[PDB]
Amino acid sequence: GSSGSSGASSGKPGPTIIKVQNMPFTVSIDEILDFFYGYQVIPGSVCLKYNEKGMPTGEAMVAFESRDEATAAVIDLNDRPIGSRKVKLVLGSGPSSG
Repeated sequence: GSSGSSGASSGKPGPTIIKVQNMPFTVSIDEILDFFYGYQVIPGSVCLKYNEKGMPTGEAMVAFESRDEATAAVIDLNDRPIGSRKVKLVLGSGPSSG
């Protein structure tokens, strides 16, 4: 398929990092914080990714102190209609559990 070039990527311990995709340009830091409402989201975690130019690529990353919380939030917020489009949440570590 799409031949993607890579260099070096290895997993690491720590909290549970979640990956958010399928997000419209309207999405903002405020909206994201409110989207994960109820769950304890680590400060400074919310990392928004932008293109080479600087514009929003509709992607964001978050971290969680507890794996149970991350999984629960993802499942409870999995396929949530954000703004005008649905967002996709995926767990970082796995599927292999250490």
